[PDB]
Amino acid sequence: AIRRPEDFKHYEVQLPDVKIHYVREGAGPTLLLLHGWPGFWWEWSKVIGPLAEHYDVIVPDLRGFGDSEKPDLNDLSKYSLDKAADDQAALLDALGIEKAYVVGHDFAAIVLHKFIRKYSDRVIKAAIFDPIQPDFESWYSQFHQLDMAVEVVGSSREVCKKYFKHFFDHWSYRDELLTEEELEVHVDNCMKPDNIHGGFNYYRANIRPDAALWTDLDHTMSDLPVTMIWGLGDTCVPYAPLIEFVPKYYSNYTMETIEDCGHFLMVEKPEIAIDRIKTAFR
Ligand SMILES: [K+]
Repeated sequence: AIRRPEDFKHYEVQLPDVKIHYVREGAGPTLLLLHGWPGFWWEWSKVIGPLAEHYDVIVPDLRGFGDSEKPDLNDLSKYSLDKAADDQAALLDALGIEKAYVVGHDFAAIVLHKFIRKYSDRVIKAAIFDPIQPDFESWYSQFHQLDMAVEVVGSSREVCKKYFKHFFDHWSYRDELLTEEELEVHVDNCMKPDNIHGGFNYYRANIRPDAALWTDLDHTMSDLPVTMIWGLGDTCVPYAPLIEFVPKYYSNYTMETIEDCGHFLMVEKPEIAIDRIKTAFR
């Protein structure tokens, strides 16, 4: 089951705006896999290998996450999802890739929504995985606004581990998402300098009342074939609004719920993730 971080081929590029760390492997049309919160590129570890047999898989850490650069922690303009979408275009440019299949998970589903519109000519087909977090202005989005939260959650591995374990588990259909080993890999990443704060900044910069999460361009319609897939979750029914609003911004799409699966499709149901992607992206 586990394929540790060191077991992949790593890279780091200086983009005009930020330094991005990514993992890459495989051959064929390019496949950009984008993570969300909590986590980093590694959440895709179970699915990279299999997908690499048919695609040139690229899995970067979003700015503010993993080994990617954590811009000025006090400058929230550098933590907007708009910047993360620009970073994807910049990455493809640096790697001389004209078009790519893109898969956005959680926060990255928003990045993808932005990207397919701002860089429509750079995407072949896209897929959105679990764009909505379970308990939503949520208690944690508010908690993440506090510096006290950064100071507490990052006070020790013990604490950091308990905190993130809650989200991994609570947001999953089954009782425990990760093995002790896998959870430890996430704690290793979380404890890296500025990673706790960098992740919380995504809430501070984008999930706020006065925060402008959507642009004029985001309101436009997309004919691009998009594949929406999310798990029934630990419960059911907060995805109702999405189901109603999607047709207002997407003309070419599909939706699917995965029974007995939570927020981390690529983690809880690897096989399903791989299957859905292989069928849609061809
Ligand atoms: K659960």
